Amino acid sequence: SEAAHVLITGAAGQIGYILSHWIASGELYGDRQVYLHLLDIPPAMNRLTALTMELEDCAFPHLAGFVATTDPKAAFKDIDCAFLVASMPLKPGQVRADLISSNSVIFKNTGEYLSKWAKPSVKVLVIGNPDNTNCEIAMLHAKNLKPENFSSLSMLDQNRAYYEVASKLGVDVKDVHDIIVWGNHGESMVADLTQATFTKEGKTQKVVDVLDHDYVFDTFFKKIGHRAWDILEHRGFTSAASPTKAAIQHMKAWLFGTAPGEVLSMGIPVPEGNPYGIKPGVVFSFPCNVDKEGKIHVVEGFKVNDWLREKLDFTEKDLFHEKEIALNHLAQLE
Amino acid sequence: SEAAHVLITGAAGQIGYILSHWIASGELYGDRQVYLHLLDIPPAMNRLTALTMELEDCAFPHLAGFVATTDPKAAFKDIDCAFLVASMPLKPGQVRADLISSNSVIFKNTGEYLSKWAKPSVKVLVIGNPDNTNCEIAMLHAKNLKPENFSSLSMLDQNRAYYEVASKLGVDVKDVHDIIVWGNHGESMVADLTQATFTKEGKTQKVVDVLDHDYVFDTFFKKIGHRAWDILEHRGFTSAASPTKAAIQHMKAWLFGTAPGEVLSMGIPVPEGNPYGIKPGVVFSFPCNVDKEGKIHVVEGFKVNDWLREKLDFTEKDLFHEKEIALNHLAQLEHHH
Repeated sequence: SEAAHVLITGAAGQIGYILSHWIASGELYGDRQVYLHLLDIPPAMNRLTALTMELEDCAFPHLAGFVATTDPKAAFKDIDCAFLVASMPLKPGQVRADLISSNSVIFKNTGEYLSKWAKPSVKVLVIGNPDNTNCEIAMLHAKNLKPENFSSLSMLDQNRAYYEVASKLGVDVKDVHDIIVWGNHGESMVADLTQATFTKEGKTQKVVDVLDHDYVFDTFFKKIGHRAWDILEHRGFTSAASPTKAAIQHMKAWLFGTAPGEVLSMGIPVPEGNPYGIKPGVVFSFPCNVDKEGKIHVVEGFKVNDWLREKLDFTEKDLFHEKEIALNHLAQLE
Repeated sequence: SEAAHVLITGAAGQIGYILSHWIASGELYGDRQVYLHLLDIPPAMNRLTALTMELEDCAFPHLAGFVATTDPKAAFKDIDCAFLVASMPLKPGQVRADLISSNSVIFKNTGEYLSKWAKPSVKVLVIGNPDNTNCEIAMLHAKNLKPENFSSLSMLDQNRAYYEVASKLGVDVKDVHDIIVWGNHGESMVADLTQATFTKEGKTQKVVDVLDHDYVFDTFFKKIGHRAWDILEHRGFTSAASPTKAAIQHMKAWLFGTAPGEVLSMGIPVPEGNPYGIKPGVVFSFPCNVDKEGKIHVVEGFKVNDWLREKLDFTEKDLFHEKEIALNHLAQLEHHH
């Protein structure tokens, strides 16, 4: 088999460091070799060199080679998949509208690089914040690609929710089922427990029937909402290993398909005729599975109660608003 | 199966951070669950809490549980294997003798903790430097354990050597064979290419019959000998992902066996019957394989030419000297009490 070419942007950063090694260890593509494309910006070149030296020093049998560069063409040329980790951070005194705007330029350019140089089959996983909107913008500016080529990462939030709920219930994570993260990141993200069940002492029950209302519809979302901050406070730096784990998990599912019964939250271009009443035109986290051909599908059969309907409508509205901010910013530049 | 209990010392550091996640992901023990004992010192506990929050946030199916602690009993109780990453760093102005000395105390204490609380079957992989001597000291002070419970990590150096030689020859690492790292770490380490073969375009040859003498017996060791320093130069911090990869690799081989034809350099208590003329009484890197029962064996049949004999003898002498320094330091402290 020919090596799979895998792009990681922001490669010199903490996520890039772990992600590149984990992929080079064989965990993503199985027996197939990987050829890493490692992109970062000019001031990061020494850290990038250091990364390459440690990759070399692992003598990884799955590593066919690597590009380590500041050059977009070399980074994007003939790639099979991409982890778009890099993004513009919020600068002091800026608000979310600024974050969306500054990143819209980056992701327009990235969409252009993808279309121009990547394989038409490239699977692009958008991680850098604001991910849903960055993904929409890249897709809109990738002329020779299609919606199937794009998704955004919501699995970190899903995994956080599963551990929180399992710990609250005093059961194993494997014994909790059908927790879903819908919509956007940020304030409007829907951490949905209304489908969720758990097993214990031979009984399967709904989480919402056992846990306190005050926990489910207040305390729980605050915990999920402040988790990253809490880690930053303790660590001195933002999360790295846990988003990396989720990123590989998402991409591996996207490459080979999901397991029987598995439901993975994934941000995708909204499918026309999805069963949950979401309007096409944004990238929206849905409960998904992936078939053996590597195609993502929204999982059918979940229920939308009044609470969930309102939450879904609110995050939908939020996504269309972010998109309008991004596109208006780009249009003003034109 | 009951979960395997795995100790990582210095767990809040970068190695512990990556190692804990890699192990929790299922890479070490396969389908079996793991329970992580994560030991560090009080000032590091907030960083350790951050680590455990990230472990939680991975929702790892293989992770049965964990304890983050500063307490030796909680850390060592009933463990199945240990990654001894923590060590005392070199202080400004110190020389290697002082590094050996400061660590002798730590590793005496650690050997005592292992003997007191770990399972009799515990596999202890010593990583923190100076690792061969730290390993010998821990073993000497682990009264209820045996030489078979202890080894030290030389696979980072082996992996460096494979990549360097493969790149020099313009082949893949899989097409190079029988590179060995013998003896101690530090200046006396023996990066041996005299056994090595490589296959290129269906032709198999000895590496030393193709590469220049100047490369093999000068340039090559200079690159391998200074590599750690060069990554610190570029990274601003010591290596982390690469020793972690080597550590998992060593422990996984030690637990479940090596593959056909596979030869892994491993620091082990010198076996009395070894075929390479090394004296018992230190921990020495040898070319090893591991059987399906998890027993390490020195690989027989390698050749010791005059060059290699001299290198082996020098690193042997070096190891006995480090041991003397460590035991003397401990003795002087006891005397002072």
